[PDB]
Amino acid sequence: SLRAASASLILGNRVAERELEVAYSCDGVRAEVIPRMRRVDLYLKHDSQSYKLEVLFEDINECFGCHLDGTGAILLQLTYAPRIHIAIWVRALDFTPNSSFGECSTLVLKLSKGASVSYILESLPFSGELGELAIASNVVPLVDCPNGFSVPYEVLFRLNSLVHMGKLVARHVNADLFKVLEDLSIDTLRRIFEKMSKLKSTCYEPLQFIRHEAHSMNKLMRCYRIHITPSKIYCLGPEEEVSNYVVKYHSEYASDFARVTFVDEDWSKLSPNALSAKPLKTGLYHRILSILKEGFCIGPKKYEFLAFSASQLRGNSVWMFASNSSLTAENIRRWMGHFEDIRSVSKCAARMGQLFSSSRQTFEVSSYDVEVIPDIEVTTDGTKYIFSDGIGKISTRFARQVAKLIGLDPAHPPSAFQIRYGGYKGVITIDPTSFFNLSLRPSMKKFESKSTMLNITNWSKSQPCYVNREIISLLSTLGIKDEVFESMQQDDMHESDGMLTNKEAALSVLGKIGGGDTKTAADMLLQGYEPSSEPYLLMILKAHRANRLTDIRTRCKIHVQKGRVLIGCLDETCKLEYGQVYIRITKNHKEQKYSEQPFFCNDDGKTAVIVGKVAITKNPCLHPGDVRVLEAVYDPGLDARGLIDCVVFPQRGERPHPNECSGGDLDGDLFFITWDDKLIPAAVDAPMDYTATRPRIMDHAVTLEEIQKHFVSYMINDTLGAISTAHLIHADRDPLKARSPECVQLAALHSMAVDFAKTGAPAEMPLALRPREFPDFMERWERPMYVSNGVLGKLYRAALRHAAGPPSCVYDPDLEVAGFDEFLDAAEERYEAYAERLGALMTYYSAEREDEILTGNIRNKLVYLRRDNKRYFEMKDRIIAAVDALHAEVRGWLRACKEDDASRVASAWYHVTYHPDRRGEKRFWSFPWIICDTLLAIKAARRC
Repeated sequence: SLRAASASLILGNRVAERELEVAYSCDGVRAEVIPRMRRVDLYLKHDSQSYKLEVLFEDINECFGCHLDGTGAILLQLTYAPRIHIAIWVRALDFTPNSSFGECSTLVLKLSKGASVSYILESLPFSGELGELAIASNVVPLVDCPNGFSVPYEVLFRLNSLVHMGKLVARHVNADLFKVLEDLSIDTLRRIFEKMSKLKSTCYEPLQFIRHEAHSMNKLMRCYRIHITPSKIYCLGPEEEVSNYVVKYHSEYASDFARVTFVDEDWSKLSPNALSAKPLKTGLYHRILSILKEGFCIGPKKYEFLAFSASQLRGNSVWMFASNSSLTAENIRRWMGHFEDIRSVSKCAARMGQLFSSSRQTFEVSSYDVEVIPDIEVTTDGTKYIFSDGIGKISTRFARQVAKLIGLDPAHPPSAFQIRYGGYKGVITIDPTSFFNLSLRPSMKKFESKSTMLNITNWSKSQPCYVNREIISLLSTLGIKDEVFESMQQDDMHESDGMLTNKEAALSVLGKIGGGDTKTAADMLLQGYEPSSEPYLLMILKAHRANRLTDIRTRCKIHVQKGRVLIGCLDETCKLEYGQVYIRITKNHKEQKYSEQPFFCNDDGKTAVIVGKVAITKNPCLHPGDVRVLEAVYDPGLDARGLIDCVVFPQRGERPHPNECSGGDLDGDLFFITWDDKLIPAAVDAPMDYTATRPRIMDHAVTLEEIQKHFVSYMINDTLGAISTAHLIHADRDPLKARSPECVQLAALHSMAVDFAKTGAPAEMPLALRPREFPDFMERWERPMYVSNGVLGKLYRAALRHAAGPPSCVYDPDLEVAGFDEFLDAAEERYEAYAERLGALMTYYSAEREDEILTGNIRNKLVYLRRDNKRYFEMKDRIIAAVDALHAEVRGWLRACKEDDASRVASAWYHVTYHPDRRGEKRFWSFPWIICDTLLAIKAARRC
C-alpha cells in the first residue's frame, strides 16, 4: 500500500502542456507515498542540511506520468506549495537559493534506472500520461507592468491572482499581452478574467483567449486581500465587502488599502507549532515579522503596515497601506486619534484597531449634542466593579433617525446600538427621557479623536435561542438531566426533517433563520407553493434543513424554543435591584399562536414580558456559575420606556450580573437566556473570582515595532482553542464534570487567554493536559478516539443515527400577467445578466450549487475553512452580504419600469425562467423570486 521510490527532484513551470522550464533541480531525493495519511513525504538533502517536504493529495491539482530524457517521471501541478521542515523536524521557509518553491507551481520527480512510474502512480489520485522534455533558465511570485504601459491597478492585481492560482503563466504576462489589455476595457476586462478563472488547468495561450472572447464582445467596496504563505503570496481578486469607517473615509485612496493574512500553504491557520519547537524560534516567524516591518511591494504600490482590528488579530490578519505623497499610513493613524499617550503596546494595537471594525456610517455628531455622564461603580469586598462598563444612551428621536439611515424602520427602532464614535466603543441604549442625542460614559472612551462620525457596528435583534457544547456541559454539571437535551434535539431534528413534508414546520424552521431566502420562501409557502411543485422552494428547504442538521451534529447547535439570545442593556431607572432582570421580547411565529403562557405576563398583543425564573450565560463559558439564575420581573417604568429585545440588568447590588457571567461587560456582548423550566439549574455555583491581570507600564511610547512583535507573539502563544478543547474533553469524561480540578485548572487559563489579546499576558498550557486522545464527538479523524460516556456523546450518536420522480417544475399559469410577451426579449437580457453575475460569485467563493451561494452555506468546504470555523463564518457573512447587494441591484432593475408598467414585467421574468420552452439551459431558479413581493401580490389578486 505504502510506496517508496528514489528520484531526483525537479522544480519549474510548464510553458505548454508538455514543455517544462526548470528553475531548480536536486539529486538524492527519497520519496514516500503514504495513502493513509493522504500525503507525499519527500526526503531531501541540500547544501549541507537535510530537509523534509510535505505534499498533500488535496494540494495536487493534476497528476501525470511522463517521459524525461530516457527515464520515466511523475509530474505534479500544484495548487498549493509543499510544506517544509528542517532537521535540528521543524518547519522552515523556501531554502533554495532563488526562492524557486515560491516562484514555480509545477514539480517533477525524475525516477531513474528501473522505475515503473505506474507502480508509484497506483496509489495516487487519477493520473494521465504525457511524455515530453523540458528547457532550462521579497515576496514572490509576482508580476509587474512593463515600463511602457499603464494599466489600472485592479488589472495588474487580477493578472497576478490568476498567475498565483496557476491559471496564467508569468512569462506570458508580457508587453505583448498588455497592449491588448490597454485597448481593453476595465469592466469587460475583469469580466474576461472571471471566465479565465473557471478553467480546469493552466492556460498557455492567453492572448489568443483574451482576444478570442474580446472579439465576441458580448453599497459595497472592492477589497484587496493578500495571503502571505511561508513560501508564497496570493493575491485575492478584489471582492466586494462591507467597509469600515477608516477605509471608507479615505475613499479616494481605497485602492491603496489592502488586507494581509498570514497563513500556511493551503491558507490553513498557522499552527503555533510552525513558529516554535525549550521553544526555538523557527524561520517562519521571522518571515512574517519581516514582512510587517519592511513591508512588501506590488506594482506601483509599496505597502506599509497600518493597523489591525481587534478581530483581525485573532484572525491573524492585518490592515496594510500603500503610502504615497498624498497620504501615508502614519497620517491615517494620527488622523484616527491620539495614541501617543497610552502606555501598553497591547491595548495600543487594540485602540488603533477600534475604528476598523466593519460598520455603517450615520450622522456626524457635535460635541454640544454629546453628554458625558458619570459611571455607576460599586465596591464590594475590596474589588471595584463597574455596572455601566461600555454602555451609554441615545435619544429616542435620534434613534429613529439613525435607524432610518441604516435601512431599518424609523417608526420602530432598535432598542440598543453597538457603535464606534471617535474613541468611544460600546453600546448606547434608548432613553426617552434623555435630553441629549448621545449620552456617553467614561467607560466607553478609549482615546481622543477628532472624528465625530457616529458608526454603528450592530443593533438589538431578537435572535432565536441555541445551546452549544460549552453551555450543555455546564448545564449538565449543574444538574440538568441528559434526557431534556436528548428531547430538545429529537424535536429539533424532526422539525428539520419536517420542512420537506409540512408547511407549518417549514415556516417555523425558516423562522429560526435570518436571510433573504428565509422570508422569500416563507412568503412563497404562505401563498401555497410546495417543494415538489416549486423548484426554488425545494432548493431552499433542502439546503437549510441540511445545514441545520449538520449544525446539530457538529456544533450541538440545538434550538431552544423557550428563550432568546439578546444584548445586555442597563437599567437606567434604578428601580431594579440585584437578583432580577427585565426582558421584553418581540413574539416569534409560535409564541404568537399560543401566547397565554406562564412565563409571559404583560401582553402587548404582539410582544410580551418574561416573568419566570431564567438561566443566563455568556459565550465562552468554561466555569460553572457563569450560568446565573435570576428572576424575571415586571417593572411598569421599563414597560413605558419601550426597551425591547434586550435583557435589562440591575444598576444596584453587590456585583453587576454581566460580570458574574464570564467576563461581565456591557460592550455589545450577547447573552444566552432561557426560561425553559427543564433547563434552569436548581442551584447555582458561585461566580468566578475577579481577575488579577495587570498590563504594566514602560518608558517608551509604543513603537510600531512592538505592535508588530505583539501580533506575532499572539500567533505563537494563542491557546484559546487548545484550552477550550481540552476543557470540553475533561468536562465530558471526568466524574466531577466541569468542576474536576483539571477543568478548574484549565478554565483559569482560559480567562488569561481571552485577556491575552489586550493585556499581553500569555496563557501557558501544561504539556500534561494536552490530550492525545480525542472524543467521539469532536470528529478529529486524524487522531486517536474514544467513545464518550457523557451527554455530548449521547447527543452525537443520536444525531448520527437520525441521518439514516417527485421533484418537478410546474409552470404556474396563474402567475401570468396579461400584457406579458412584451418584454421577454428584454427579460432574457437581464436574466442572463443576473445569471452570470451570480456565476462569478459562485466561482470565486467555490460555490457550485445555487443553494450554497443563496444560503451562504458551502456544502463542500475547502481545506482551510473546515477546522477554522470563524473565518468560514466570516465568509458566509460576506457571501450573503454580496448576494444581498446583487438582489438589491436586481429589485433595482424593476424600479426603473413604469409603475404601471413593471408588474407585467416580472411576469415576463417568471415565464422566461420557468417556461419549458423559453428557458432551455438556464441553470437558475433564483431570479424571478427576487420580486416575490410583486409576484405574490399578483398571484393573490387573481386567486379569489
